[PDB]
Formats: sequence, C-alpha cells, structure tokens
Amino acid sequence: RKVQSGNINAAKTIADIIRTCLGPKSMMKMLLDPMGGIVMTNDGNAILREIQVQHPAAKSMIEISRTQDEEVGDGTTSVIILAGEMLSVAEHFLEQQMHPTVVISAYRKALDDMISTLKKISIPVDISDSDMMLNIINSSITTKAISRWSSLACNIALDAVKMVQFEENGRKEIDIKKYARVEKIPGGIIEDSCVLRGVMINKDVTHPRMRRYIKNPRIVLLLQMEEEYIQQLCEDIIQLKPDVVITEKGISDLAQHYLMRANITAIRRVRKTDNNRIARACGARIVSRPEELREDDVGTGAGLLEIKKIGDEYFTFITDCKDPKACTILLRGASKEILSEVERNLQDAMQVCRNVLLDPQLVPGGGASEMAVAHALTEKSKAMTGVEQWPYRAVAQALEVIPRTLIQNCGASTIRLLTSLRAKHTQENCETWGVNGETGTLVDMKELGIWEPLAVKLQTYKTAVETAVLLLRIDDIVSGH
Amino acid sequence: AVYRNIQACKELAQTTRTAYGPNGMNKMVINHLEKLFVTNDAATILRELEVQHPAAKMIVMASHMQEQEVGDGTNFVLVFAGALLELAEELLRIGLSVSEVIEGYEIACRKAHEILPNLVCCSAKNLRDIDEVSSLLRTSIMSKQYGNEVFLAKLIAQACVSIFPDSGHFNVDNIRVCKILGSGISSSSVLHGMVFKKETEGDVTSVKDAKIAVYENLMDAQVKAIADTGANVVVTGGKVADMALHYANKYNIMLVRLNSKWDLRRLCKTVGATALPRLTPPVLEEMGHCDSVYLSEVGDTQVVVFKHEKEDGAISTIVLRGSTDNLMDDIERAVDDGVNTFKVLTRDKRLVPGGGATEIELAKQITSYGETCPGLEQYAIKKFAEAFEAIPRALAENSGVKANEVISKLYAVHQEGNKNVGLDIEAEVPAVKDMLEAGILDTYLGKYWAIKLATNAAVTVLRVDQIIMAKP
Amino acid sequence: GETIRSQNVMAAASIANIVKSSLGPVGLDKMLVDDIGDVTITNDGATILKLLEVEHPAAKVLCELADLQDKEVGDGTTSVVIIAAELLKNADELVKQKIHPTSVISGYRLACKEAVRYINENLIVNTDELGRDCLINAAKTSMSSKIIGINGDFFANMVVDAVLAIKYTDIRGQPRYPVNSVNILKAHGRSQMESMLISGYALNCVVGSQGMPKRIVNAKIACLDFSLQKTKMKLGVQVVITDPEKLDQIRQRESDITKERIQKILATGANVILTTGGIDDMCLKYFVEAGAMAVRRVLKRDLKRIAKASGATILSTLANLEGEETFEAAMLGQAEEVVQERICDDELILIKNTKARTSASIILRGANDFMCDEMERSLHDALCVVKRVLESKSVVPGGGAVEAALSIYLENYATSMGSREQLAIAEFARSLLVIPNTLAVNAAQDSTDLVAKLRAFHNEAQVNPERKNLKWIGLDLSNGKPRDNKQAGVFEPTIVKVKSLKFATEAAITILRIDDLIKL
Amino acid sequence: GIPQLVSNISACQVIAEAVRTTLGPRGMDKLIVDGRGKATISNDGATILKLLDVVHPAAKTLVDIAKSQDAEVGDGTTSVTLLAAEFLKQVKPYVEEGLHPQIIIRAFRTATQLAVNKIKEIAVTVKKADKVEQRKLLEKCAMTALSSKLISQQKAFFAKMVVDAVMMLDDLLQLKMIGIKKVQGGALEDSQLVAGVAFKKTFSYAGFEMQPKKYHNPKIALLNVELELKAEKDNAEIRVHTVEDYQAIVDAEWNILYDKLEKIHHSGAKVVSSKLPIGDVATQYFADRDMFCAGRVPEEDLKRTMMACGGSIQTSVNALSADVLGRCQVFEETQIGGERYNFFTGCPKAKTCTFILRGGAEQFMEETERSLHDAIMIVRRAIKNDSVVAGGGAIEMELSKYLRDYSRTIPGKQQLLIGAYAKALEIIPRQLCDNAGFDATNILNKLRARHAQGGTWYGVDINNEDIADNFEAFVWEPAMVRINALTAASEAACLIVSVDETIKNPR
Ligand SMILES: Nc1ncnc2c1ncn2[C@@H]1O[C@H](COP(=O)(O)OP(=O)(O)O)[C@@H](O)[C@H]1O
Ligand SMILES: Nc1ncnc2c1ncn2[C@@H]1O[C@H](COP(=O)(O)OP(=O)(O)O)[C@@H](O)[C@H]1O
Repeated sequence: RKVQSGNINAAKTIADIIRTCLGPKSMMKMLLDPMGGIVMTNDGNAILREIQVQHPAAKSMIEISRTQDEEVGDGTTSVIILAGEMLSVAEHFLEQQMHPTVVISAYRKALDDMISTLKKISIPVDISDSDMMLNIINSSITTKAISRWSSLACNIALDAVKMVQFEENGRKEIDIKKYARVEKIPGGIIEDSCVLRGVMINKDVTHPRMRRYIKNPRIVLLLQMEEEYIQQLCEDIIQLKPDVVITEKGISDLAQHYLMRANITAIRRVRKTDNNRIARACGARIVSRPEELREDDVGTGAGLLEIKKIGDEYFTFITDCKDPKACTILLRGASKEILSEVERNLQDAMQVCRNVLLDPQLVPGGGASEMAVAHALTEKSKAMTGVEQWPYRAVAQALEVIPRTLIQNCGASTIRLLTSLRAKHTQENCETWGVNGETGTLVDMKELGIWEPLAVKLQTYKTAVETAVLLLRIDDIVSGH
Repeated sequence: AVYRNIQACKELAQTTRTAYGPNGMNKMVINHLEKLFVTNDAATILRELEVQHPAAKMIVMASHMQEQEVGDGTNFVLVFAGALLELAEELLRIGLSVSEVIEGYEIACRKAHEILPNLVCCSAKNLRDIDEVSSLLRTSIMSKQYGNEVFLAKLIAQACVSIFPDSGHFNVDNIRVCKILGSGISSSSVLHGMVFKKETEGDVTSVKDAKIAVYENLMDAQVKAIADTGANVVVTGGKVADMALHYANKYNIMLVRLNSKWDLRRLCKTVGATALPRLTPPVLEEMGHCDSVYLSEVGDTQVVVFKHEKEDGAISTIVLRGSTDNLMDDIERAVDDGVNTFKVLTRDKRLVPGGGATEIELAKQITSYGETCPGLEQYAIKKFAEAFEAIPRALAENSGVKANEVISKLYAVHQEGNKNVGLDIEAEVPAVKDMLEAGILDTYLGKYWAIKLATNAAVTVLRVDQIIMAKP
Repeated sequence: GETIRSQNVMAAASIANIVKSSLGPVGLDKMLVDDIGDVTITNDGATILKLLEVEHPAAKVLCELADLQDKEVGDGTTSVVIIAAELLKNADELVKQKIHPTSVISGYRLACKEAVRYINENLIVNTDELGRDCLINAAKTSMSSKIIGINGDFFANMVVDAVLAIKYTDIRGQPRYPVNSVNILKAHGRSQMESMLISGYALNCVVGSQGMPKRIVNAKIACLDFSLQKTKMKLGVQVVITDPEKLDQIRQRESDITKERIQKILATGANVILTTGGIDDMCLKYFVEAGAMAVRRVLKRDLKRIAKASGATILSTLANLEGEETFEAAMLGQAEEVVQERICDDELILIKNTKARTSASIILRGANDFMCDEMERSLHDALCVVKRVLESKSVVPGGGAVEAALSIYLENYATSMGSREQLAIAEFARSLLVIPNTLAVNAAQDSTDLVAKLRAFHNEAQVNPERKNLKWIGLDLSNGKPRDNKQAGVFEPTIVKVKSLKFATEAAITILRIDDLIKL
Repeated sequence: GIPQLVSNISACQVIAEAVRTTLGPRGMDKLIVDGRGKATISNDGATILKLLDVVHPAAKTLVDIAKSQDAEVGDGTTSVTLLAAEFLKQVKPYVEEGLHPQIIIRAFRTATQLAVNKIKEIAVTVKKADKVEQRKLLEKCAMTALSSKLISQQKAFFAKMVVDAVMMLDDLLQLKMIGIKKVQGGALEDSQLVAGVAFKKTFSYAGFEMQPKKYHNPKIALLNVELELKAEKDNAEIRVHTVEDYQAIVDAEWNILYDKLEKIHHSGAKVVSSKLPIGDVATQYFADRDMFCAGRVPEEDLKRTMMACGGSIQTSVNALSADVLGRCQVFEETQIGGERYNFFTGCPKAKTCTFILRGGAEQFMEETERSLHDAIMIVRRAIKNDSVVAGGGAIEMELSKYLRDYSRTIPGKQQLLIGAYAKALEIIPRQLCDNAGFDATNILNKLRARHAQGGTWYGVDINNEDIADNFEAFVWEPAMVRINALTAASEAACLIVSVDETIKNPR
C-alpha cells in the first residue's frame, strides 16, 4: 500500500499549487528561476510546465494536461484538481483496507452517472443568432485587453470555425491546425484585423519582376545539361500563362531566372495541406511534377493575387469569394506585444466555438454544474446495493472543491455559502443558483454568461476519473530497461 | 491544541475497539501489584490502564457515569465517542468551526432519542419466568464470557426471579458472588441467603441462634461470655487458636473463620453483627440478627449458609466453581453484567435488537433527516449517523469479516424495509441474520443513557481547545 | 553455503512479486522506469520482464526461463515465475530443516512426472463444437466487460459460426485456425440488435456509376494492382519532353493504350474488375456498356484477402518485360455470386461461395460509432479465446482447477513413495496453490476462502467417483465464486500447463544447485 | 495488534527451546544453577520451567498450563509445551498475511474436538486380549522399557519386581508410594524386594547380643530425642566450688537422660526409633529390659512409616502413649550385602514399600532409578485405562492424516488453519528422532507414508533407526491423557492468539 499512498501525496501536492489558480480571481504564483529571476504568471498550464517534479506519478499529471490544452484551451486547472481531490480520500484506499479494484469499479460506475447528469441540465443553442453566441464567448473576453474589441473578436472567432466546419460529410469535423492557420501582418491596430475568406501564403518576395496586383490570377500547383532540365521544367508552366508559380519544394536559382523573365510570382516551400486549400479555392489541381501539366491546373474563380508589402513585409493574398473548407486570419497590430495578446486570446475563444458547433449544448458554470452533479449521486448512493456506495459518496463530497476554491479565492465564508448552496440544489431546480466568481454570493446562471460548452466538461470528468484510475492501478515502481 | 486531543482519544479507542463483541479479543493486563491477568472487559482495562492524557480523561469519567442508572454500554462510550472525534477532523479540515459541531450533536442527540423508541422490537414480559430471563439474557453474558452462555444464562435467571416478587427491592447488592476453587462451570449453582466458601471450623452443623458475634482457663471463660450473652455463632477474622477452637464446641458455639475482609463487612449490613477488635468482649448491642445459621454441603464442598427462614428473604449468592482464579474473575464480571441488565428492566421494559441492527437503523433515519434539514449543523448531524456505523465495524473486525461487506448488507436489507437485522456472528459467513429470531436483544434504556453520555463527552472534549498548567 | 541459498531465493522471489499482483486479466498496472526517465505503464507480465533490469545473477536465470515459454506457448509466462518463486521459498525452509537440495531436487523431478500424468488422466478432447455449449457460454462470458454485453445471447451466437468458417486442417488432420480473423465491419443500423452475420467476405467499397448492374453471377473475378489511369514511369524520375507538341502525343497515345487494355482485360470475361491505384473515367464507361462491375481505388490489404478467397494471382503490372499483357487465366478466380447489398449508408460488396476462403464478415450495425467501436474489440478478442481452445488438439479446464486438483493427488502420491522425498513433493504441490491464491487478491476477494473452496470440491472428486461430487470446478474472477468450467467454458490448452510446470520445476532446480558465488 | 502477537509467538518459542531436547526417554539434560550456586541437572521438562522463573508475561501462560498437566498426570508436560509452541509457529506466516487471530481460535477448537473423536474411535481396549494372564501383559509392557540399558541382560529379573510392587498395593496407585533405595556392591540379580518400609539403618552403636529382631505385634515409637550421653540436647554442668555438689551434678546429668528413658518403657514401646543418634549408654538400658533400640533413621523414611504403621511422629518424649504407637504383623531384620536393614512388613496401612538395588557402581543405579519410574506408570495407566493407543509418537501421525484429509473438505479460512494443525503435530516424533540421534528425514518421510499404505500403529522406534508397530511392541500410551494434552495445548495456544495488545500498569 506504500506505493498506493505514494501516488496520493504525489498528486495532492500538485493540486495544492493550482488550487487557488482557478476562476477570474485566480491567485498569482512566485516561481524562483535558477538565475534569481521570478515569473509572476497565474495560469496553471504554464506554472506546472516549468516546475520540475521528482515523483513519476506527478509527472503523468503534466502529460495529461498538455493533451487537454490541444482539445480545449481552458478548464485544465480543474482537470488536475478533481483527479487530485478524488485520490485525496485515503480513508477508502488504506484505512478501510479496500482493494484498488474495488474503488476503480466505483469511479467507473459513477462516471456513467455523471455523464447523464450533466446532459439533464443541458440547454440548446441557436448558433444562427450571433448575439446568443456573444454571451458564451464573452466568458473569455472578460478580464482581457480584447474587451475593447469584443465584438470584433466575436466576428473573428465565430465566423472562422464556420469556414472550417464541413457539414456535408455527416461527422462535421473541425480542425484548427490545418484549416485555421492564424498568421500576423505588421502595421495597423486591433481594429484593422479581419478574417481573410481564403488562403494566404507567408512567402516573401525575392525578385522584383512579379505580378503585383491581378484581379483574375492563374495558379499552377506542382552548365549545358544542367540548364537543360531547368529551362524545360520552367517552360512547361508558361504554356498555361500563369501569374504565380506555386511549387512544393524549393526552386533553384536558374529556374527562377525564367520565373523573373516571365514577370510572374515565384512561391516555394508550400506544404501539401496548403496546396489542397488552394486547389479547392481556385479549382486548380495538384500535379506531381511541372512536365505533366494539363488544362485544369488554372486559377479560374480566384479573387485576386496581391504580394503587396504591408507593414514592411510581403504577403501573398490569393483569397477568393468561397470557403473551401478552410480560412485564414489577418491579425493587425502596432507592436508585437499587442499582436501577442490578440493572437493568444482569440485561440481561447476560437476553441469555445469548436465545442458549441460540434454539439450546441451548454452547462451552468461557476460551481453550478458540480452541485447539480453531486446532488444526483448522493441520493442514488442510498439505494445502490453494494460496498461501492461508500466510494460512490466520496465523489459526491469531492467534486464540491471546485466551488470551494472560487469562494475561497474571493475570500468570503466558503463554509457558510457552500452549505447553503446545497439547499438551493436540494429544494429548487439544479440548473440555477450558482456562485458569482467576482461577487462571491449566489446567483442564477440563466441571468449570467457563465455557461460553458458540453465538450469541455465531458473531457474533464472523463480525463479526471481516468487519471485517478491509471494512478490507482499502480502498485509498484519498476526500475530498468 | 484540538488535533492533539482528538488523536489522543483515538489512542484509547484501539485499547477497547477489539475487546467488543462475542468474537472480541482478550487483553494482557498486568496489575500494579505485579500480577498477570487476561480479560476482555473494557471496565477492567481502564481500572488498570492509567489514562494520563487529560483529553481522554473525560471519556473515562463518562464511563464512571455509566455505573449509575445502567450497568452496560461502557464500550459504547469508548467506541462511539472515538468515532465522532475521528470524523470531526474531516469537518475541521474543511474549515468548519468547533462551535457549530457542538450545537450540531446536541440536535442529533435529541433526534436519536425520538427515533430510538420506534425501533423497539419487543419488551420483557415480566412474568418472572426462568425461560424469560435466560432467553433475553443471552445477549449480555456473551462478549464477557463467551461459549459458556448456556449455564450462566440459567443460573442468574434463578437468582433474579426470586427477587422480583419483592417489587421495588431489586438491586445488584442483593445478588452477591461467591466463587470456590473447583473443576469448572458444571459444578456452579445458585443458593439463597449469604453463602461463603470457608466451612464451619467448629463441630456445630446447625444452630438456630439469633445473635451473631464478629471479631488456658481464661479463654474458656471468655468463650462462655459469648454464650452468656445469648450468642452461639462466633465469627473470627484471622486465624483461631487451637484451645479456643475446642471451647466453642463445648457449649455448641459455631466457629466461623472469615479471612477476607469483604466477608466480614458483608455481615455488618445484613444481620447487623459488627466486628469488635477486643478479644471477645461481652457486648450484645453490636451483635446481629439471623434466623438460622447452618452448614450446607453443595458441590462436594461444605459452605456456611445464612438462610433467613423467618424473613421474606432477598439476599442471593451465586456459588461459582472454577479451577483458575483468573478465569473465575472473568465470570465474576459477566455475573455482575447480567444482574445489572435486569436491574434496568425493573423500570419500563423496552428491548432493541443488538449486533449493529439499531446502529444502522438509527443512522438510516438521522442521515435522511440531515439531508432534508438545511443549516450549518447538518455536517455534524451526518457524521453523528456515520459515527454509529463504527460499532458494526467493531464487531466485523473482531469476527474476522470485512466490515465493508457488513455495512453494505446491513444497509441493503433496511433499504428494503427489513428491520430487526443485525450482524451474523460467524467468521466464515459475511452475510446477516434476523436478530429477533436469534434472541439478540439489548436494553433500550441503556442506549438512551449511552448515546447521551458519549455525545456529552465528545462535546466536552471539543469545547476545550488548549491545555494550560497551573498551581494553587 | 546456506547464506548464499537464502540470498538467491529472495532475489528470485522478489522478481515474482513484480509480476505477482499483475496476474490474470484483472491485473494491476505498474510503472516501468527506463534509463532516461520515461514511464511506460502496463499489466502484462511478459512485457514487464522483457524491460525489467535487475542486476543480480539469480534473476537473469528467470529471463532465459521466459524465452522458451515465449517461443513454446507465447502466453501465460507470468505464471511460470510465481510457481518457481514459491518452490525456492519453500525449499529455503527445508534447507533450514537440515534437508539437502538433492533430496529436494530428486523429489521435484518425480512430482513433475505425476503432474503431467494426472492432467492427462483428466483431460477433455477438442469437442462440443456443434450440438453442445461451451461455445455460446465461452464467448458470452468473455465480452461482459464491454457495452456489447446487454444482449449476450444475440452476440455470442455469431461467434460460434465464425470459428467454424475459419476451420481448415490442410495438414494430416491439423485442425487449426488462421491469423487473419473475421473482418468485422460496422454501420449505422439505428440500433445495436441489427448486427447481421455474413457467411462471406465483405468489401467496403462502391462501384461509382449506378448504371452498372449489382448482380454478377460470373465466376471470373479480375484482380489487378495496375492502375488503368495515366501510367507514370516513376514519381522520382519524370520523362523529359523537349516539345509541347510531343507532350500531346504521349498524352493521346496513353489514352490509346487504354483502348487496347480495356479489350484485353474484358477478353477474359471477368465482370468483377478490382484496381488498387484506380480506374480511368473513360475506362469506366466501357464497363457500363458491357455491364461489368468495376470498383476503383480498392485497398490492397482488402484485395489480398479477396485474392486469397477466390484464389487469384496478384498481378503487379501488366508489362511482362517485353510488352503489355493482362495475364489471362492467372488473375482470375472462381466464385458463385457477388451482389452489392444495400446496407445502411454503405453499399457493401458481399462475396459468397468462392474457391476456398474459409472466412466471414460481421456487420456490427449500431446507432453510433461509439458503440460499434467498443463492440468490435469485444468480438475480435472473444474470437481469439475460442480460437486458442479449439485449435489445441486437447484442452484442460483452467482457472484454478488444474492447480487445486494436483494439491491433493501429488500430496497423496507423496504418502506412497517416501524415501527422503515426501516433504519435497508435499511442498511442490503446495506451491501450486499460489496461482489461485494470487488471482483471488487481484479479484478483490478473500484470498484464504476461495482457495479453500476449490480444494473443498476437488478433494471430493478423489474420495469417491460418485456424480454428487463437484468435478472440474474452476474459479471465475468476475463474480468471486467457484464455478464449473464445463458449464462456464473457462478452458485452457493442454501443452500450456504441461510446459509451464515443466520449466518452472526445472528452473528452480537450476537455482537450487547454486551454493556459492565466484566473481571477477 | 499484529506485532504484539508476533512478539508472543517468539516469546513462547524460547520457552519451548528450553525444553525442546527433553522429549522422550532418551532426552538431553540441562544444567540450571540457582542463586546459591546449587547444581540441578534433570531431563524432566516440568522441573526445568519450575526453576527458570521467566518473568515474561506471555511466557507464564504456558507455565500455568504445564503445571496443570503435571498436577493431574505428572508426566508428559513437555509434549504440551512443544505442541503449544508449534501451533503458534505454523500460523506465524498466516498472522502477518492479514488473517485475524480470532479465526485461528475457531480452527484449533474445531480440530481439537475432531482429534478426540478420532482417538476414541481408534483406541483399542486391552483387558485379556490374546488369552494372556495380565501378569504377563504387565511384564511385557514393562520389560520393553528396560531394554537397551545396562540391565538388558537381567531385565527379566527386574521386570518381575515391578508387577509384584503394584499388586501388593491396593486399588489406589501412586508412584511416590514405592520407594527405591540405592546400595553399592553385588551383582544385578541380587536386587531384593521389600513389601514394607525400610531404611539404611546406619546405627552402628552398642546394643549387641540383645535387642531381638523378631516381634509379633510391636509398638513402633517415632521419637526425635538424642539419647547420647554427651549430647547437644541433654547435658548438665553447674560451676561451683563445693566438692560434694559435684557428685550430685554428675548424677543429674545421668538422670536427665534416664528419667526421659523411663517414659519409653512406661509407654509400651517395643521397637523404639529416633532420628537423632542414640549413645552406647542408652542402648544398654534398652538391652537390660529386653527392648529393641535402633536410631539414626532418616526423616523421609519415617514419613513412609507413618503412612505404613498408622502412628504419628512426636518430637517430645512425654507425649509418648498408645495414641501414636503403630502396629505391624511381621517385623524382621535382613542381611542384604551384610549391612543391617530393619523393616516392618504386614502393616494395616501398608500402602508403601521399598526396593533396594544392587550393583558394582553408583551410576548403574542412577539409570535404573530413572527407568523404574517409567515402567511403573505404564502398569499404573494400563490397568487404569484398558483403552490405550500406540506410543512413540504413533498417535500424532494418525491425526496428521485424518485432520489433513478432513481439512481438505472444510472450505473457508479453517482449511489452512486446521491443515496447519496437522503439520504442527509432527514436532513430537521429530524430536524423538533428534533426541535419540537418529535422522529425522528418513524416519518421518518413511513413517508418514506407512499410514497411507495401511499403517495404523507404526511409530518412531527409539531403539533402532527404523519404523515399528509400537502397539505390537507393547509400547503403549493412554488415549485419554493424549486427549487431555491436546485439549491443554489447544487451550494454551488459543489464549495467546486471543491476545492482541499488552497493557501494563506503570510502576
Ligand atoms: N465569471 C465567473 N464566475 C464564476 N465562476 C467562474 C467565472 N469564470 C470562470 N469561472 C470558473 O473558473 C473555472 C476555471 O475557468 P478557466 O480559467 O476558464 O479554466 P482554467 O482555470 O483551467 O484555466 C471554471 O470551472 C469556472 O466554473
Ligand atoms: N452476542 C453479541 N452479539 C453482538 N454484539 C454483542 C453481543 N454481546 C455483546 N455485544 C455488544 O458489545 C458491546 C459491549 O457489550 P457488553 O459487554 O454487554 O457491555 P459492556 O462492554 O459495556 O459491559 C455492547 O454495545 C453490545 O451491544
């Protein structure tokens, strides 16, 4: 049992760090760097990322959180707290002399009940209404510098995921890494930012003889004996008379001598993902090599070709008036610090739209979703025949820590309000009577915008319980390779 | 200094958590007089175990109050109190105040006093039948002298039935204990009046004299002074001389030797004969009154019996036999535990099932009350119900069965409405059985005073938060 | 010396404690710390010892012990180490009792002989395929930990017929089963009970144009990997063309070659044409006229099973080093009916009555992919359980039934030999009780009770042979109670427990013969 | 809880280790020296624990059980000790494995009654089996105890003396009643048997040619008066200057001795015995009045005479009368080895006797002194209980197969506990293999397999290193005393496993 208890204190201490780093009143932390420096951040994602830990059970908590950051850019603070609080009940592991398998079956049984309980307090959303989506996304715009342009961030965040979603395939897959490439352009301000309705390539301009502005471009996707192939591979492209030569690999110096002779734009170092968006934008086709081109490899339907030097930096705009399962964001700012604020804050809002569009269902946040769940499992434990009911009730008492931290971070009497918070869920409906993060007192969530998506909490409790299962399944540490 | 007092009280629970129940363990007691003893009675452990921690002294003083108005439930004071403070840490570590817990238990203490009468399954018929006493007494003897509950349940039943017709006079002082070195329990029996082990030192087998005295030619006139005063029964404390032994036999004076001082003072308060220090002075005022003084031979051993033939008679003495003095002491406590069981039943008779039956049935109701009762005191009322569950856990651990399977099965039968269900007393069977059919019934009035004391002791401890020395 | 005996026993005994709690399918996981610092987590005993690095000589003897068990059986090696550990732990006390290892070694070798003979005297041959159930019960009990266990009888019956379809001996009365199991498919059938069993291979592709008939009764099936589209020489080397006029020649000439390929391919008469790289759009038009069933961009791994089904040869390329031929009467198989069924949102191509396939396909029709995914792993794992049993020519009831039965026989056999070897055979059989004594702890049950229940029923089997005695009583962990494997279906092969107790008794003798340690 | 029990497991094993090498007739000896420096060497297990005075609390538990086994039986208390310790040894790995201690008490209480049912069902009654007179059967069981000794050649002579000593006593038998004297000189076959009480009679003072050694019904006087002239008890010396006063002083010294001697004649004593010596001057007064005088009698021999003649031992001479003077039928003196021996045969209360050994060495009588105490008890317990079982650890091997085969059908936690109770009974024969120098490996491995082949009385042969049917060899032990020992050991172990925590008053 010494190894069973070692994973408790290994995770209980990690949860203690980010216990007060939750909510809009999240407390800051002081991390002493080895060079005497101090970082005064408050995000639990970056705090534990730099802190080196000695126990292996605590190192798994970091690998689990990073995978959560890719799915949803928030809520990861509670992922470790619930997994740390679930394992903090040592009365049922060692003092009661129960097996770990006894408790794993109890948590897995409680997992299926928590999932159904969160869907009972769900609510549909009308994504067609941009005003109803503004109340949802504002949960991340508050307490930020982007609050001055909240309406602009709403238009940039909500409409961008609509371009990535392809609802004809049935699954309605949304991928931010491939179809939502966010790029920056110097010059301008946050107000000057807009969403490009097409593809933008970050290729700088090397030669002066290139088509600067064309309203109907044409895109083509792909000493003696040395210049033999170079002149021929370049002469097969001008048969279609293009305006921008988009190559996958790098172009040689002599092959560019014919690209500048033609006074056409020369683009290179383009991914395979990037060319498919172009082929779907202007209807072109990706050919293996330049020598086997056909008539279909043209840019009919393209918006315009512009490689203008905007903000002392060239940018190839090949946008169009279509949404070819892709999008491109144009972030404008006077400085890099301001650009770094809008670039990262929109990624927190852009991922919230991903959860709503895949499943338009919300949940009452601010401690309301936990009490709605913990109240359902407590009454169910009195009628659950089996020894698993005891650890089944510990989950009802352990999930109360999420609202406990929000009231404790505010400084109000957490013991007085949390006990009365149970009565609101006991008598009245569980979909209301939440907790105000800023004020600290109780308030209903229908009147406030603390509503979180459904996919954020589903991955939370699935990964919070799965983390405790993986840690309680351990009983010995093996050293060797 | 609250966490240190709670942890100090848990140290005392483990010294009596395992000695509780029929499958309970014994404890290797070593007397202060350099003597070895082995027993499982919790009252005897604390008498020798000097509890020096002041935090736990309140629990011991609560057990002293368990002597008045009741003679059972001492382990309830030690186990139920330890479980309340043990779970009290779970509330304080959350952030709850110590004062809200004090007022929370006083609410649950009253709530349990209202739920306990609803669980009274049966009551004593008070028919003064031997089968009535022995059938109901099967619960109190076990866990004190286990395995020999058959003979003991019928012996004491004969002593109590003799006193119930004398209504308003039944007490533990009427049923005294007299043990003799012998074979075992098979030769033990019950007799009326006062019975001692030392046989008649003199030659008199029977004498109907009234006056009893308690304490070469000269000594022959002094023994005659006992006869001149009208007394033919002389009781010497220490050894008796060889010349004084024969002088009592000449005038047919019954000589009796009582070495133990408890035997001497017992006569002072029954017949009235007080012990005089001088060498047999002629003092008639300090002599006693007895109807008949005769010698009886019961169990192949002569014994002096003071039968009050003329009076109604209310003095009972159980004649015990046993080859071991250490083992007969364990029977001495079970006899006093059974006599005090029915001493409470002289009042209004109410009987509840034992074996953790009421402790889950009482917790199942208070827990449902705590869920529907809002306020800042519900956290304390909930743990007051979960604190009752530790008493089943005490019996499950001593029975060698996993306590987790016990609480689940006790909750499942009561969930379906099957009341009167307790723990199955068997190591190979983690199931349960009906306590009503088995004959396991505790005392209602004992639990009313036991839950009252264990809550007041736990509140008395939680009210204290720091210990500071002083000097007058 | 004796101090070296005690230190070598604890070394091998502690190796078993690493894989002790991880015994059985409910085994606990453990962290594997490598030299770098990574943490690999698993409960498989075989994978633990392959990465376990413990610097001690007595422990490396257990590594070679596992190598032969991996090549001989390939499973259950975790139990080989725990039995051997108990023999050394028990033999250590005998050395303290003034007993020589030779008397202990001589007793253990005889005890292994009677163990193999007693098992052979209580075997059950490979039977109960049709007409008797340990078949439905064999698969229904294994799939209880998944969501598929709602209706176990409906899903367990499809596993019975799947094993019989993959049954072909081919060697002197071999009967075994192949590695390629029944390819399990899935679709949205609006409910889990719509799972349809197909007694034939199913290709998850579509023909494209609807004008082609979906009823081909021709037995000739054309199987090709060569794409009939524009054939490129190599994706790394492109044919150099110094004239745009010459580009149109090779462009139009390539379409002219397909006009000759489309006739030579259909000259075989095969209406079922399957291409891996794809079929040209102009070439699909000729199949609508002739009425051939063509499918483009078929998975090569799926085509490998179709070629194995109808017996076709996988034609890599039409160019046979001098020209371009279609390999007539080589890539053609023989089948009876290929009808493209209309399944929910997927027109699956069903194949029936080929030359020789010995396979099937399961359409796990459900409501969503969350259930069909969990249902696919249950049946794929349940197939291996019945496949492992009905291949081994003779099997034995496992799950604590073999080790508990030997606890009484070999203990009674020890009371017949004597000759300074009774304590060795007495403790050799007592050591085998650790297998159920260990599985009881992993099953969250009382370890002392369940082992006594098995020996309580296994002893009555030898007192009298009457039918009242409970015989062949295994131990099920899903319920924590003994059960009859004859009714439950918890069977194991014969050679496993034979070779398991064989090397476990031999490896313990090898370490028992080590009395001193010489180093350099 | 758990660790306090393990401390008691090992605290009791050291007590078993103190008497582990004493099991059997051929056991090892120890040397326990007291505070005075006195040497005490004995192989008896009960005597070892009486002088050790172990102050450990858990150790005194088995001491109280052994004393009860000695008070009732007087032999076999070691077997209660080693068995009580082995029940704690085999359950030692099971205690630390998480099993409750109270569950073990149910197992020993279950296996103990299972043994009594098997012992009473297997024991064989032997009263007049095989049509043999009981004198021969009591001689057959007795001679086997004397074999393989220094008196193996003339064991038939000594075997007949024991059957005569028991039959001369009444139905009530007692081992202490039959006294054994040791006299150096002569051969082995010259050992005599006296039915009455006798003493060495070291009286070598005057009184020759008189004091007849024959009497019809003599009155045996038991005094403690030193009748010497210059005695430390009687004397007279008055230091004065007058000369005529000295004649009265020397006359007063003779009157103190003589006036006390007249009380011996007036009381009616015919055979006057006294512990303190009697001088040659007092023996003549007994010789003149035709009186028998023989002093220098030990105090122990007179206690056997007080139980034989039926009188009482008086210190003073004035209290000598007919109340304390015993009687007998045949009082005669012998010449065993030339030394004088007076003895009273045919007394009314002749419950005791005397047995004088002979031999040319002091140590040959020591080994004979030990063997006779073992042969008497066999005759004492053979007539007491005709239902007996095979000796030499044979009964312990029967229960090992029955309780084990019974444990194989008892599911639950009682299996390995009652099963371990079987292996715990193997300590008795294993010690007889080691305490006799034999190889316990070959014997127990060959002995346990004999029972499955059909053996029911085979046991450890203490003489030869082989197995033998101890029942056919007339090596028997009582069936009930074996039950009283197993019930005593089970009660001894159950008291230890019932303890889980030690409580001590701080003093
Ligand atoms: N305005 C608010 N009022 C009350 N609670 C809030 C508010 N905003 C956030 N919270 C709570 O803070 C928790 C953490 O939110 P967030 O910071 O988005 O995730 P993380 O802390 O993991 O970065 C949520 O569970 C939510 O219930
Ligand atoms: N046969 C039994 N079955 C279950 N519980 C018992 C039994 N006998 C006694 N107990 C319990 O053990 C605790 C102590 O019992 P008892 O010895 O009668 O009182 P005390 O220990 O105060 O003298 C009581 O609460 C009682 O319920």
